Amino acid sequence: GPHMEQLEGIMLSPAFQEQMNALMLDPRMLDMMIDQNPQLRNMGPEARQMLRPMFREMMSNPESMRSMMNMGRAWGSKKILIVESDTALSATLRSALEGRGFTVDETTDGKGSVEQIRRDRPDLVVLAVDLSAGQNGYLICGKLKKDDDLKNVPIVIIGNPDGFAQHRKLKAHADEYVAKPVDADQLVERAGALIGFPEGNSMMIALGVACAIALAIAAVYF
Amino acid sequence: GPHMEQLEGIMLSPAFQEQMNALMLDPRMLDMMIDQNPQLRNMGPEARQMLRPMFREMMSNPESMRSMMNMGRAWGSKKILIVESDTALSATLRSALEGRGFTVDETTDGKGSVEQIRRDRPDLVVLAVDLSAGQNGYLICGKLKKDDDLKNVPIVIIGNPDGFAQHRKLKAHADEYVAKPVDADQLVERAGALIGFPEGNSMMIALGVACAIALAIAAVYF
Repeated sequence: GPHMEQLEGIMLSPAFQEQMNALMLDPRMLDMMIDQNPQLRNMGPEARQMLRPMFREMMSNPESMRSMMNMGRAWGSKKILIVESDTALSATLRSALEGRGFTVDETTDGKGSVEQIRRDRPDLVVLAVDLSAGQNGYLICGKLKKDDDLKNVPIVIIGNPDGFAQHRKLKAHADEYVAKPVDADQLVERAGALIGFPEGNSMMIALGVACAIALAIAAVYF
Repeated sequence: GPHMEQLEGIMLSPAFQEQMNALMLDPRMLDMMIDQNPQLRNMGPEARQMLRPMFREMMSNPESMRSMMNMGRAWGSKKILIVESDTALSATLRSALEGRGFTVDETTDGKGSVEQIRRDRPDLVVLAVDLSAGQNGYLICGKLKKDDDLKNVPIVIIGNPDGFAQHRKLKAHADEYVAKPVDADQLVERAGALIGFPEGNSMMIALGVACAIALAIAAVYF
């Protein structure tokens, strides 16, 4: 899933260690951030005094940070469904999205796509205009945007741009439009704009769990 | 500095809240992550029982996460010095780097750039081959890579690629070479590969502070 190697690199880089050293050298900074949180502001002076020792221990072995980054990577996986009858293009787009950290499913079957989306509930749909067996990405897109359960699912249409402007003005329109021939990396960036990029989503979950842990300990012990 | 707007978007997104809901629904997963950390494994059942309540409180108002992300943004700035005599090019590259979140300084004075780097200790140097007053980026790069204090400062040379191959084989070589005319955006990503991207660095600091806080509280109370 998410590609955290560079982020793991940062955690071990000299610069990260020096920057955290600097940030915690004057405790006014951290005391202020701590005191912004009503639930943490009663943290006593003994605990604040252990902030620098605990960071030093943390950097000699940052299992705490690595533990939570791993949790986030595991739950920060977002899923993209590609509805595209051009198998070769669908496979190329899947590997690029997978190469960015996304989980990707694929289907040739325009007619079954709407109910498949309902069943599997992907985080984003890449939907080609020109599909097999007389199905059409514009038609499929109109069905999804008319459905109250599925209308908030982001759809990126890929296809001949001839019809984009007119389809965009419809009340049931796609969330984005990407012209064919599609350059996979551009598509990757558009998916990351609509939903998260996997590494940022993983760090957000890692931080959320770390905060929840600190708040739960505080709640019981202050 | 760092541009957190997408990251702040994620934290307020419905998907992030649902993913966090799912993650804490079965506490086996969270218990395992907690128990990986010797300093946290003795967290009592009362505190573990407050994990979902505190998370719910977190999502009603995520001041904890916001205050840590803001701390990280404030200390996640990394500084790039551009040594380039072409003022128009230096300005364009600076604004592209600043647009991605880096702090950027500029100079046309190659003669004094070595000592300026020593004084200011930037995290990365963009160094043009062709400079004014008979200075040369290859020569400057050789001075820096022979200096024990500054030889670990990453240098991205920009210029005529004619001399890249030969300079690369020298013992005092640059860390990266980018041909002129420079595509600013790819220069940006080369800087992000050598040092962090600012948003990832900021999230790393935010997670580090969160973990240090949780570990210090735990150290004092269990």
